[PDB]
Amino acid sequence: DKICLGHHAVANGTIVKTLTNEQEEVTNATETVESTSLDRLCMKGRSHKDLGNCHPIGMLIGTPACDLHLTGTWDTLIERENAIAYCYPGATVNEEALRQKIMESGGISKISTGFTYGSSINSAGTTKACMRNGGNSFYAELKWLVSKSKGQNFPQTTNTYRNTDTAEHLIMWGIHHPSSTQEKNDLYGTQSLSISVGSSTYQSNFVPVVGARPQVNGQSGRIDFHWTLVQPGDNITFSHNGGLIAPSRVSKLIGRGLGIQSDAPIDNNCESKCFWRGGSINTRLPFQNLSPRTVGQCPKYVNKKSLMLATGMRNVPE
Amino acid sequence: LDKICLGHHAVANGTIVKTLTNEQEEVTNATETVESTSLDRLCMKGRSHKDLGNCHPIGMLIGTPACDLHLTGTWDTLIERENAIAYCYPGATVNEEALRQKIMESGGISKISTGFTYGSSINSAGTTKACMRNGGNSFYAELKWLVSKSKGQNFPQTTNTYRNTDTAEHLIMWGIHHPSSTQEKNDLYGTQSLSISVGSSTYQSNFVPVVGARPQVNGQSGRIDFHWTLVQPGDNITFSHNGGLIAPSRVSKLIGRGLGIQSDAPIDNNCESKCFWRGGSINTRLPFQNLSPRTVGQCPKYVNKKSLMLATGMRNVPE
Amino acid sequence: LDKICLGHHAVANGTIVKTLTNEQEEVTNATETVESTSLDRLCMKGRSHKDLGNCHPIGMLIGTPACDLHLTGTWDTLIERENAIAYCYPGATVNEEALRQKIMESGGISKISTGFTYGSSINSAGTTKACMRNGGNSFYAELKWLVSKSKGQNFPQTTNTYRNTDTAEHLIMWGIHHPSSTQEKNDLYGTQSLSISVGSSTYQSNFVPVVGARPQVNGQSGRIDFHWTLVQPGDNITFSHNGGLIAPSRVSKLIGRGLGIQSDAPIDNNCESKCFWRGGSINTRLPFQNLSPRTVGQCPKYVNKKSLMLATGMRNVPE
Amino acid sequence: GLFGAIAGFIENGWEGMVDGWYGFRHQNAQGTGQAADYKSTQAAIDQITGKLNRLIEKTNTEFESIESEFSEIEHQIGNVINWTKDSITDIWTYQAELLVAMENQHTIDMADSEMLNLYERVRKQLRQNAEEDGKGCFEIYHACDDSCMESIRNNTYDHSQYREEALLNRLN
Amino acid sequence: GLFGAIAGFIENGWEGMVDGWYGFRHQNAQGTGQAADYKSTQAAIDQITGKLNRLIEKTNTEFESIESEFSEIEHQIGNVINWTKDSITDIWTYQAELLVAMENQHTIDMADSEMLNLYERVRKQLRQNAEEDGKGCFEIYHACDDSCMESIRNNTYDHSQYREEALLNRLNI
Amino acid sequence: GLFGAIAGFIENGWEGMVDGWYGFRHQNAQGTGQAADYKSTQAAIDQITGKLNRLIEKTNTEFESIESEFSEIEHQIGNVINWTKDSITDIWTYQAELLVAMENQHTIDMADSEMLNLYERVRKQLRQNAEEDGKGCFEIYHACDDSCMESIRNNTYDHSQYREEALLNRLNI
Ligand SMILES: *[C@@H]1O[C@H](CO)[C@@H](O[C@@H]2O[C@H](CO)[C@@H](O[C@@H]3O[C@H](CO[C@@H]4O[C@H](CO)[C@@H](O)[C@H](O)[C@@H]4O)[C@@H](O)[C@H](O[C@@H]4O[C@H](CO)[C@@H](O)[C@H](O)[C@@H]4O)[C@@H]3O)[C@H](O)[C@H]2NC(C)=O)[C@H](O)[C@H]1NC(C)=O
Ligand SMILES: *[C@@H]1O[C@H](CO)[C@@H](O[C@@H]2O[C@H](CO)[C@@H](O[C@@H]3O[C@H](CO[C@H]4O[C@H](CO)[C@@H](O)[C@H](O)[C@@H]4O)[C@@H](O)[C@H](O[C@H]4O[C@H](CO)[C@@H](O)[C@H](O)[C@@H]4O)[C@@H]3O)[C@H](O)[C@H]2NC(C)=O)[C@H](O)[C@H]1NC(C)=O
Ligand SMILES: *[C@@H]1O[C@H](CO)[C@@H](O[C@@H]2O[C@H](CO)[C@@H](O[C@@H]3O[C@H](CO)[C@@H](O)[C@H](O[C@H]4O[C@H](CO)[C@@H](O)[C@H](O)[C@@H]4O)[C@@H]3O)[C@H](O)[C@H]2NC(C)=O)[C@H](O)[C@H]1NC(C)=O
Ligand SMILES: CC(=O)N[C@@H]1[C@@H](O)[C@H](O[C@@H]2O[C@H](CO[C@]3(C(=O)O)C[C@H](O)[C@@H](NC(C)=O)[C@H]([C@H](O)[C@H](O)CO)O3)[C@H](O)[C@H](O)[C@H]2O)[C@@H](CO)O[C@H]1O
Ligand SMILES: CC(=O)N[C@@H]1[C@@H](O)[C@H](O[C@@H]2O[C@H](CO[C@]3(C(=O)O)C[C@H](O)[C@@H](NC(C)=O)[C@H]([C@H](O)[C@H](O)CO)O3)[C@H](O)[C@H](O)[C@H]2O)[C@@H](CO)O[C@H]1O
Ligand SMILES: *[C@@H]1O[C@H](CO)[C@@H](O)[C@H](O)[C@H]1NC(C)=O
Ligand SMILES: *[C@@H]1O[C@H](CO)[C@@H](O)[C@H](O)[C@H]1NC(C)=O
Ligand SMILES: *[C@@H]1O[C@H](CO)[C@@H](O)[C@H](O)[C@H]1NC(C)=O
Ligand SMILES: *[C@@H]1O[C@H](CO)[C@@H](O)[C@H](O)[C@H]1NC(C)=O
Ligand SMILES: *[C@@H]1O[C@H](CO)[C@@H](O)[C@H](O)[C@H]1NC(C)=O
Ligand SMILES: *[C@H]1O[C@H](CO)[C@@H](O)[C@H](O)[C@H]1NC(C)=O
Repeated sequence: DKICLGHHAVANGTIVKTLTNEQEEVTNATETVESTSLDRLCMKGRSHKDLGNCHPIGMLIGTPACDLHLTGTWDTLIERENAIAYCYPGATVNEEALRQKIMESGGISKISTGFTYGSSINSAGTTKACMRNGGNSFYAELKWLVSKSKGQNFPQTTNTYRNTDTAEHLIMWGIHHPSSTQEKNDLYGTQSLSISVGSSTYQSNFVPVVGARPQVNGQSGRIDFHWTLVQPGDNITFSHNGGLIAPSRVSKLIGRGLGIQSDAPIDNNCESKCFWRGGSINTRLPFQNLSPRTVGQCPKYVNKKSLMLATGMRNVPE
Repeated sequence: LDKICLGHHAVANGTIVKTLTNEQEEVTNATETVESTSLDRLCMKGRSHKDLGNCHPIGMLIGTPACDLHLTGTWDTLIERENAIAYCYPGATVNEEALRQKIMESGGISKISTGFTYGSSINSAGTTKACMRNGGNSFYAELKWLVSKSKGQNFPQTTNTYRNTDTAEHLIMWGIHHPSSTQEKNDLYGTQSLSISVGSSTYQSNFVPVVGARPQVNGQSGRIDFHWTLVQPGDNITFSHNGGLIAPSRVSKLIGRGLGIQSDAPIDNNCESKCFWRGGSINTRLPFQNLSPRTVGQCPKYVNKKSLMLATGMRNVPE
Repeated sequence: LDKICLGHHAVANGTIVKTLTNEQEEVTNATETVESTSLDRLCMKGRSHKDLGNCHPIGMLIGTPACDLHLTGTWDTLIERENAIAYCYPGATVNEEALRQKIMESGGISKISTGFTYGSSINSAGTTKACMRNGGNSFYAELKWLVSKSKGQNFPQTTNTYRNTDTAEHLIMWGIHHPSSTQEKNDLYGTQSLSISVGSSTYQSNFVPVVGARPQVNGQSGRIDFHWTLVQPGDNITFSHNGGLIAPSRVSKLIGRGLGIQSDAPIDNNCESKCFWRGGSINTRLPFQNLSPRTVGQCPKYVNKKSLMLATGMRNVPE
Repeated sequence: GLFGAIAGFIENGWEGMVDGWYGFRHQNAQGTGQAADYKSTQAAIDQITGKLNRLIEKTNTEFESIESEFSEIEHQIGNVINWTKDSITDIWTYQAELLVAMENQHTIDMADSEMLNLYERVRKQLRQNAEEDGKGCFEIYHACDDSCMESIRNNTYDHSQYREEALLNRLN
Repeated sequence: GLFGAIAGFIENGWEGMVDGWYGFRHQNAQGTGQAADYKSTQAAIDQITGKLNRLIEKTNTEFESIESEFSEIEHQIGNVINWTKDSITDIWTYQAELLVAMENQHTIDMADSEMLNLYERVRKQLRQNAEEDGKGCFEIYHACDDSCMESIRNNTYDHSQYREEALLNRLNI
Repeated sequence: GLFGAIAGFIENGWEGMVDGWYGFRHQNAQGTGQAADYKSTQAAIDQITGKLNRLIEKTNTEFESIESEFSEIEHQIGNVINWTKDSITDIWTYQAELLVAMENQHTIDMADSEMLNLYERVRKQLRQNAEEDGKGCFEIYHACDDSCMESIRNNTYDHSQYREEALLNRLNI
């Protein structure tokens, strides 16, 4: 009489790598690298904002595309490709640094600068590039200042914003760059132009560039933007003698928020903590092979199609 | 039937550790791998160190009154405190952090005279109420405010050139004044339009004085911004200027190497250490540390963990 | 009694290795895991390569005499050398290192004519004894020094536009002259005020000739400083200027990808390699390496370690 | 393997054994039978579970974006970001491969160790009443009926009860 | 465990064995006693000592600051530095957790096997003069006085001497 | 070590054995012999070979330069690049030392394992015909000529044939 010891086995095992063997068959195993992505934005449990056609910077200056996004609060901010920031052609100095600050935030408050001007200076300057319901308009947070006496020299006028709040505010202004000499003289007169911006922890002088250049949206003139942070209790004086795009309001960034650059559609039914350009990644697996560019709490990216972890013994079939 | 038996020791209750298979595994003994404790001091034994106090590193090169005792020296460790002062007169340095890190990487400073001389129609002894020494108007020790000798008159075209005759590179700073208004500008430098060109063989650039109204800082709307560059052995650097330059009366030479620390923690000359952070010193012989991801020196590696216990004994199987 | 013994092999003297528990573990055999040997020579077998020798990569785009052999071409590998020359006439480029990386990231250079033309009031063939060719005075081959046709006279206001009519972006470069003195400026361009304004649809700027005294580099107190930008397909870039511009005769177009190596090691076309450093090549199947932390290509990772022997046999228990 | 049982002196596994990882087969005058062992099966299963739990546990480091998807990045800082990101990926890809390969080596040798532990437990139970056939069975030198086979599985077999019979059988 | 002794066929440890990690308990006509085995204890302790030396040996790598404690870093570079620092911290946290989990698994099994190796040594010494009870004890089939007992621990036990006495008793004769 | 054989109950290794890692040395009426075991030797070698195969698998990660060798680097970015590189170096230096120390522990223990697995294979074959001497040999209680020795090594030895002879010799009759 006889008693035999043994173990189980299966008809179809699974291959795994070990320290000593690339091709080891075990009874069972499970995947450790995530291969699947949900091709959409899982926004359940998130007070989110879909900017759509509005580009983040557009929120601060007030492009027609961004009228519904001039203020608000959120935990998640979604940017889309080809979002319009500047209706009138130009760009921003340190544009990407500014963009990240916005996408790092959980909201925007706007505060009035209280800027008010002389009768010589006309602030109601609009353009054909920034229309609103047919009629011509301008960036809603700024004003275009020109001489109402066309040709005459732009007055030596001072404007000052003080920050009385307990938190730092983000102020933006713009410098106009004419397409020619004749144009430059019409608006702000014949003198050589300078614009100073002074605060206790920032100074910088700006001089309008002038020269014939291509028409972006039927406009050879440029309006470029600059920005700095104004600390609590400090004020910021604006000495200018021509060509200042002056702010009517200033911004304040509130809280913290996760920024997501993706065109994939929004789903309020699924939730996720990891996002990438292609969509969302819901997985309890510690690795992924979908992209090395993700935001949130993500599995670590690896260059691996698969890595099976053994969940059973060496398979030794009959 | 007499008998012999084999066993292993045990304890009442030992410590708990983690393994590949078990979260809660009891062993007879263990020990910690992650350092949790820090000394709230700066252990400076065996270190020639300099506590800058209210003197900001950049203040050593240009000579702010707060730095009068820190214009020269040699050290292996340099300590910077919060809110320290670099500028008595309001202004900023171009590439300030690059310069600061460069100073904090060093092991001393020497100062070398430029010997710059000016015509008699130049007042080289300009002073300000913002920089005081003994209730009297003064100026950055290593620089000179240049203004027209006779008020209102046009500042003359002057040229000054420093020569490095040393076997090492020297660090030269100069400043550019930006007056509060055009009225003041004409008192100090005259009716001209003003240019200030600076050039060596490794570097050259021009500077035009900004003019504009701006908030007073220490009762001063005017600003003096600073610029710097390195001048190689044998090379010369030339200043072509018609008014607005704040000229160097001395240049600096950074010496050797040293470790730079930003902390407000008090100094202790009786403990030694090789690792530092904002909150003080870490001298552990453990490989890991959970105090800060911002440390300097020869430091254990930072981790997000309260504790990681390493088994130093077998499984505890108690009675 | 008959007896059958089991045993295992041993050797005269084995190799020491480290384990988790023992620094001094003797085994029967081991193999190194860290590569210590470099081939002091660049292994270019199987690479369509270009040795710049004395030419500096930026010089390729502007046309320094040293870079005459390297104004165009194609390659999968590009070798740069120490002290390589970019500027016969003294000056520098804005964002110099970004430009140099872009070229060293590339696999070829096409050249395209801007097709600029000038009036009789301008002499477009300015030369200098700093950039010589055949002993005679010359200039950067891809650029032209524009000056007034008659010494002293004012430079005429001019407008030159380069239009990109290609399926890809082109790299345009220009320069600015910084005269060494007032009289030089007035000779070359005239007594008038001098402004150079560039303008594309994605770039515009303004430049002013820094007049001023400075040291002579290659016997020149003047300076030509270079700026660059990328013109996009279709987009046009426009140059308004009245003297002081160093205009381009040709723009550049970067073709494909390539590997960039900075090393002064001699080329060897017999061995092949995928990893390189300042001191030569690294050919090894080993995963680690301790020659240098600065390498390029597909390399073993750098470790701060002399030797790490991997055991390839059992414990050695000699007789 | 390390413990020399699975893919060792046990020639192969039993595909007909569904209700366990390890178990018994027997043979006597009444017939043959098969039962699984719970203690040894759970020891292996629990150890696998521990690993799976370590695998799936969360890392809460929330990372922000440093690379615009929809716009250009300045060249020098882009090349820096690329270098760092790629180096990080090579580290994780390496760590991952090393993790699994080591864990797989351990799970396999662990399971081997539990098979052996069962075998040793039974060896010591039977004491002088049985001998090893070398293929992972024990030849029993006395009539061991089904209730006797059950006694060995349930660890209640008293060797002393069958010793006199077993010994004389082993010696002739 | 891996080697089936500690938390295995041996039911539990001895809290009274303070002078060693592994050891013996005997029982005979004279009485009972206890004694630690020096060799197997040091084998275990030395291997542990070797792990601690790998752990405490210093990586000299000197680092300097790249983030100002007291002044503002520019945003983009600060974000890059942060991203990098968090990535480095995640790696070392994983490495630390792995080191310890694995080293622990090893020390436990290591200690288990030193118990088994002591048991095996004794089994082989006793040869045909004793039998295994299944709980780490050997029932000896001959009169083994105190001196005989210490010879087994001292490893000077000669099985020949007691062989036929034991074989007779193992077969009732 | 872990499994108690190599540098354990087997006192030392054989320098005269050059055709294998593990093997036999026997002694009988005819005289002595020696032979290497193939399967045990291959198990060990194949497993080492698999470690080496994993060692030299290359990653196609093409890296470019981010530090110029011949021009100067801006201070802030250079300090950042230095900080990153040195951090990566520290990680790889640590990783490399851990890999090699961990593999070396396992390779050695694995070697120990295959020696034991061979001894265990033999013991079971011999059954009640031989006894263990504590030093790795088996004292055999019956005439076992070179043909018989070869059948033990070949794994074709039938314990039945010698059981009676052996058993008589063991109990002394
Ligand atoms: C980022 O990290 C890199 C790499 O560590 C740093 O670059 C290194 O640091 C120093 C830069 O100044 C250099 O150390 C000095 O080298 C001098 C020249 O000797 C050689 O030069 C070449 C470089 O082309 C080296 O590879 C060779 O080793 C040569 O030997 C030494 O003379 C000097 O020693 C000092 O000199 C002073 C004179 O001022 C003496 O009074 C004193 O006795 C002292 O010993 C020193 O060793 C080093 O060459 C350089 N290495 C490389 C590869 O670039 C960067 O500085 C770091 N970046 C930042 C921003 O911190
Ligand atoms: C830092 O790292 C990033 C990512 O590695 C680099 O960005 C990549 O740069 C390369 C250029 O070397 C780009 O490759 C080119 O893509 C063009 C268009 O591809 C689009 O569509 C794909 C679809 O999947 C997208 O993934 C992609 O993002 C693009 O939107 C191609 O037309 C190019 O082809 C040209 O080159 C090949 C070379 O083999 C030739 O054969 C062709 O003839 C042709 O001339 C090329 O494949 C890639 O698009 C970029 N990726 C991203 C995500 O932006 C940065 O450049 C790098 N920084 C450096 C190197 O400094
Ligand atoms: C790179 O990472 C660092 C480290 O995470 C990060 O700096 C940190 O975040 C902010 C910097 O703005 C600091 O937190 C603030 O500062 C102090 C905290 O002591 C307070 O003034 C603030 O408290 C607010 O708390 C509430 C919000 O939770 C508000 O309701 C309340 O009104 C307060 O305003 C606030 O917590 C934090 O201290 C730093 N850390 C360090 C070490 O400086 C930095 O922002 C990152 N860099 C980039 C470019 O993103
Ligand atoms: C006076 C008039 O009606 N002029 C018409 C031209 O505007 C137009 O040709 C185009 O003119 C463009 C400039 O136009 C605006 C603009 O930016 O859209 C119109 C704004 O009202 C004007 N005013 C203010 C307060 O900003 C604004 C501004 O002066 C400039 O932008 C300053 O740079 O200009 C532009 O120059 C185009 O290049 C040009 O084609 C023609 C169309 O045929 O009709 C004219 O009657
Ligand atoms: C007209 C004249 O005097 N020519 C000769 C001198 O040039 C030379 O003395 C040296 O002059 C050097 C500078 O000269 C050039 C040059 O770069 O070689 C001449 C160029 O023609 C001129 N510009 C153009 C557009 O052609 C160029 C330019 O003005 C400056 O480079 C701008 O900074 O200058 C140099 O300064 C030497 O230091 C000086 O000795 C003498 C030889 O001694 O021969 C003269 O015939
Ligand atoms: C427990 O371990 C530590 C070393 O890690 C030691 O200080 C302590 O004495 C140990 N306990 C003992 C040996 O009982
Ligand atoms: C701005 O700040 C300066 C200095 O603190 C002060 O002189 C001035 O009165 C302040 N307020 C306004 C509105 O300008
Ligand atoms: C600096 O001036 C001296 C004359 O005092 C001269 O010999 C030297 O060449 C000049 N410039 C340089 C770069 O050495
Ligand atoms: C080890 O020695 C063998 C010969 O015994 C030979 O392959 C070489 O010298 C060494 N190889 C390895 C992989 O260690
Ligand atoms: C460039 O020039 C051409 C011809 O002058 C013109 O048609 C075109 O619109 C210009 N700008 C472009 C294509 O952006
Ligand atoms: C492993 O996965 C397969 C499929 O889900 C299943 O047959 C087996 O029960 C699983 N076992 C474990 C331990 O996860």
